[PDB]
Amino acid sequence: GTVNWSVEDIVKGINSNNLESQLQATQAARKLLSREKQPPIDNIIRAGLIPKFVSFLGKTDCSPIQFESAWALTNIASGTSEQTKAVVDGGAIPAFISLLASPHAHISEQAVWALGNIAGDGSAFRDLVIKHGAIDPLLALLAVPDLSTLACGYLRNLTWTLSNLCRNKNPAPPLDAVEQILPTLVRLLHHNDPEVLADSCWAISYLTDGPNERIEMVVKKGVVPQLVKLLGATELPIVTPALRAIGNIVTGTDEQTQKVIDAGALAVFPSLLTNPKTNIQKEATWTMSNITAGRQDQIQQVVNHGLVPFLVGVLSKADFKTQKEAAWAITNYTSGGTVEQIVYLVHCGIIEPLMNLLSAKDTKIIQVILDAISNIFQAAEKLGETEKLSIMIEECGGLDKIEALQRHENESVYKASLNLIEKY
Amino acid sequence: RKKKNKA
Repeated sequence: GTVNWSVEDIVKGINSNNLESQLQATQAARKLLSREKQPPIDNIIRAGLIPKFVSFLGKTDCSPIQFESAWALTNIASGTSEQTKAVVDGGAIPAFISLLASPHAHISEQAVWALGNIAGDGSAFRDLVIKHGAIDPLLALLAVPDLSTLACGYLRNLTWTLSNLCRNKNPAPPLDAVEQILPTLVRLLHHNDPEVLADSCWAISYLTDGPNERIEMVVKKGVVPQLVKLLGATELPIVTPALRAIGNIVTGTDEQTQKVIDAGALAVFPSLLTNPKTNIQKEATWTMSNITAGRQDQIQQVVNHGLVPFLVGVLSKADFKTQKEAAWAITNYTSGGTVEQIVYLVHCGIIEPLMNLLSAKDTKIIQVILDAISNIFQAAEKLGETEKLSIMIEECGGLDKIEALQRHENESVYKASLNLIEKY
Repeated sequence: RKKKNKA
């Protein structure tokens, strides 16, 4: 019926002023735009159809053409920044916001989806969607006593669009918009649907990706324990954003990091630091590195949870990016820790994998490892046990690599290596 | 990721 029309026929139908002819042609355009292989978005745009679709959005008396034009515009807005811009330039934003309160659930869901695509383009369109007043009707769609009474696809789409309103930086979303959205986010973070949980954690991870005041806005809502619980989940699409949120949070103050620790997060890290998905291991090790940059009592809680052997393991064998994060974790540990904590780290076996990493072609990791070793040597000086450490370094091949690093391109590398062999 | 086509 309306399958595989030409763009020319679609234009002919839309440019009649027979409402039914226009609806037929609009559905034909929707079907064209919802095909998987190269939908002709740019042909539709060049034919001048966007203003006609936008005007169809306002035809309250004919709900089907509202739906079909909303779907067509959704798919146009899902494309490149220029295609989304063409949708915005046609005045689509206020018309979609108007459709949010439509009595037909599929139409308001379509408007939710379209606003999600538009806001997901970036900071400017996100803030423009916000300025047109989308947040109030979006949140009103979720003001029900139990979220389980909403249709699952509807709820997932609302969660995804809210996460896009929470997304992107330079600038971050407006503070009052974040404050307005957060309670609904907290409630969605306790819903039972895995996709809703994943997208809620994504929103929270966006909101915690910034300065300590943003992190504090999130942390004050009390979501950290629920984030830890989701960190323990079996579904990788949930664990990934949960772990990103937790790592973002521990980039903040020592008190925010302490909130992460009190919630029980460290007990999950034996799994995370051996997780078979490389990115999980990398981000867990980065999170650990930001925890070992904290207070000595926090370093001590890392010790008590048995996590130093897991750091040794990741340093010994992992993807190289994960190994670099582990080297960072070790240098933070050795710079902030007491003498007994550094002794314990040596007794767990850090020295040999630390040395083995000194044969890497990465200048930053060489600097990091050299700083770590000098910190360890300083603690050994306090204990008068420095040459036992030097013999330990030489028996595993460390002295050879440190001495070779004297004839190295980077000036800081050569300086630190020469200092080490001159002193010890 | 950021945008979603409705098929």
